[PDB]
Amino acid sequence: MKVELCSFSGYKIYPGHGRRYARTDGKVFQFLNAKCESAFLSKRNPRQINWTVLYRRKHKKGQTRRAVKFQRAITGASLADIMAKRNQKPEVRKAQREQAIRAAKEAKKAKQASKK
Amino acid sequence: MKLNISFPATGCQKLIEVDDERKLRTFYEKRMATEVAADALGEEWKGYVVRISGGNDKQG
Amino acid sequence: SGAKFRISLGLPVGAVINCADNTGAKNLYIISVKGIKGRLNRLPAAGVGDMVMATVKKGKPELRKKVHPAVVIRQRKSYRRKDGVFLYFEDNAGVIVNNKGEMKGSAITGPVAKECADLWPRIASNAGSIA
RNA sequence: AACUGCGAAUGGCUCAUUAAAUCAGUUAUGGUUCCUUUGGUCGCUCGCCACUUGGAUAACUGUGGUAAUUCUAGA
RNA sequence: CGAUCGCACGCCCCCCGUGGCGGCGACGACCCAUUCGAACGUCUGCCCUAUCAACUUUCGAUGGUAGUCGCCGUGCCUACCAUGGUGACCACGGGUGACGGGGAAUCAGGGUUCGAUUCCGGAGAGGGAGCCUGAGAAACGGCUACCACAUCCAAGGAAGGCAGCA
RNA sequence: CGUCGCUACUACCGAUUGGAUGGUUUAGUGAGGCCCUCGGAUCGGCCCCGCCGGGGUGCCCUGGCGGAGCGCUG
RNA sequence: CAUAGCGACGUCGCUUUUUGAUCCUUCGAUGUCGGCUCUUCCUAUCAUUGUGAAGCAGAAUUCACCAAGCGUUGGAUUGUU
RNA sequence: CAUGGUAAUCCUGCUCAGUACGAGAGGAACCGCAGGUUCAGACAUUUGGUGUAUGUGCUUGGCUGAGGAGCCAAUGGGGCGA
RNA sequence: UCUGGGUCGGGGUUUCGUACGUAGCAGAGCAGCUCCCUCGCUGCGAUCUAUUGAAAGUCAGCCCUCGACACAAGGGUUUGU
Ligand SMILES: [Mg+2]
Ligand SMILES: [Mg+2]
Ligand SMILES: [Mg+2]
Ligand SMILES: [Mg+2]
Ligand SMILES: [Mg+2]
Ligand SMILES: [Mg+2]
Ligand SMILES: [Mg+2]
Ligand SMILES: [Mg+2]
Ligand SMILES: [Mg+2]
Ligand SMILES: [Mg+2]
Ligand SMILES: [Mg+2]
Ligand SMILES: [Mg+2]
Ligand SMILES: [Mg+2]
Ligand SMILES: [Mg+2]
Ligand SMILES: [Mg+2]
Ligand SMILES: [Mg+2]
Ligand SMILES: [Mg+2]
Ligand SMILES: [Mg+2]
Ligand SMILES: [Mg+2]
Ligand SMILES: [Mg+2]
Repeated sequence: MKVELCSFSGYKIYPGHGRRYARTDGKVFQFLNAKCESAFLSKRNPRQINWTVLYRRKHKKGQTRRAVKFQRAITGASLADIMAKRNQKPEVRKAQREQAIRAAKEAKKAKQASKK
Repeated sequence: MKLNISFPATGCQKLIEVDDERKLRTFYEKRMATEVAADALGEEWKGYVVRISGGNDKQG
Repeated sequence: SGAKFRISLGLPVGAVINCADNTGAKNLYIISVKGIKGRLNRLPAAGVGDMVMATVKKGKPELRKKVHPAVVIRQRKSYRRKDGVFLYFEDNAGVIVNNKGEMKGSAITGPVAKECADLWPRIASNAGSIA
């Protein structure tokens, strides 16, 4: 029920089992048994030993598109305000775009008439 | 083990200081960016799936 | 606090262990162990955290033909740690200390057993890491 | 404030190393590289956005972790 | 083979009337030249020592061929070849209380000592080594690792380099 | 002039398989960086295409959720 | 300050872990040093338990009593004791 | 249960306490706590040792025509091992 | 006996480490076929990959079977207040 450590073999080590090795360089290992410990101390690669967890996941032994965007009211405009603004589809935007054209034409011609 | 629960759709993230490890063991040995049905945290979390997104060690 | 529990000894009298401090000695030849009442024919042996009397066999000549106190900080014999872990180190090592407990040197190279650390605070402060 | 660009390869200190090595004069790069300045060149090419295309990240709001740092995570 | 930014603001209206033109720049760029340079080369020149006479040549030493690598030329490195290369005109080796020079002291002439030190060039940032970025660094008031020092800790970790001015 | 005797000083030989410190290397181990070959924890686009959808006219201009195409790519 | 602790000059003993003295047993033979191993016993107690005394302030030390339950070690040199 | 044997031993650290005592230097003790040493009686969950389970791989020489399966080398050697 | 306990078998555990065979445009390469093929096909080849955490052993002093098979109310010597 303590921490469960993992071996040379990558197996789960339970309390009261195996040994712990503290090298002088500061790295500390733990081993399940003397088979795993001797394999480590002989500098044998765990990825070349068939019963090792590292081998079985290297060789693959035994083994989506989400998109959601939500509209939120911001600081300066409520959700009611932004929805009405973006739902001016029935010729309301046409009304804005046609008063814009006449205002632009009348202001530009008036600016030409302002000078003499 | 504090929990910085956050809902992106509403902000309003808050820090919850649980003490029952049984609630948290539905999270144990789950990687980041994984979705866990958090029905093991009281009765207020029914129908909730949550995504792990990080944390800090005992040393921060 | 709490006193030190019993551990497997591993290092009899006559064992030459490394010297993990920067005092200028390369090894320590154990000649006796502190607190050993002893028995007929039994060698006094020491584990980690034990104070020993030792003579450096090689190193600076000014340390050589003298008897110094020392404290074992790493041992190559496995010892049980009251919670099932059998810990052993890559090598036997010790540091030269005085009878008051303070270390002659100022640095320790390598890990130090936890039993030795909390028994000698002055070793614990200088320890690079605790095993 | 932060992003971006530049600079931070200069200056200053010291003389340990260094005996055809450094260095001094002389000569070559037709054996090379070169920010920046300046001057050239920028329609020389036939080939349902151009009245201007996309996503994130900063700064910021908010939740913190760590005895601790010009430490940083999530939203 | 510019999707960049300011400065005053104007011209043409036939096709009309809403668009086409416009000046001063700034930022930018592949390439060329120049400038600041850098790098490696050519010739000539160095203190004491033979109680240093033969060195280099496995692991490249000398040269050829063909490549790799570098900004480029070259044994820089690789493979295959040839056995060369340097020395009493002092090689090689050792020492230097040697950074090199412009210079300083002394002065018939010749010379003899000193040049760490403000100018030029070189090297180094406690010792080595390896690199990110950038045009330019093997940079240290950048990083990475080992070694020697040394800092704070709740011992779980974190942080260093005054041969810069004091 | 030399031996001898006394006193200081300076070197020399000398067991100690003496000691210390630079520097150059054989061999073994070898941190770290760089390159190459992998690897693919994750983060996106396309195929969306179960649904309400739709318009030149069930033959979608599509507005969003949603299944998931369990495939093609960065 | 004789007697906390010592004890001269003298004198009384004990022990058989020293060494002598003697020659009783063994010469038709009792295997003659030391070490190693192992058990037990003695106390004239080194430590530990309980005490008394001091020139016992504390600490340490010394003397003495009941007391042999338990313990009394690792090594260099030497054949050594 | 007559009778016989008989067994436990010692130390350190914390606290008491920089306390009592002492001018100062120094410097205790009882209760309590945590542990050791020597000894004793067991035991094998764990760590270690053994290993001819001659268990399972590896391997030298040779031998069965070869593969496969094996065997001999007085336990061939060696790795791991219930 | 509500059977019994054996012997095989099965399962579990566990030990070692991935069996023979087959397949592979895997493989340092080499030797044969070139109307052939426009990049191939016929042999040799340690080794590698998949089948395959496979193969093999496992109570003889391991655990559980209720599967199969036979066998088990039998033998001999004694014993009385
Ligand atoms: Mg003995
Ligand atoms: Mg010098
Ligand atoms: Mg100079
Ligand atoms: Mg200079
Ligand atoms: Mg730049
Ligand atoms: Mg430099
Ligand atoms: Mg550097
Ligand atoms: Mg007689
Ligand atoms: Mg006899
Ligand atoms: Mg007789
Ligand atoms: Mg006899
Ligand atoms: Mg007595
Ligand atoms: Mg009795
Ligand atoms: Mg007894
Ligand atoms: Mg063979
Ligand atoms: Mg065979
Ligand atoms: Mg035979
Ligand atoms: Mg024979
Ligand atoms: Mg074995
Ligand atoms: Mg079976």
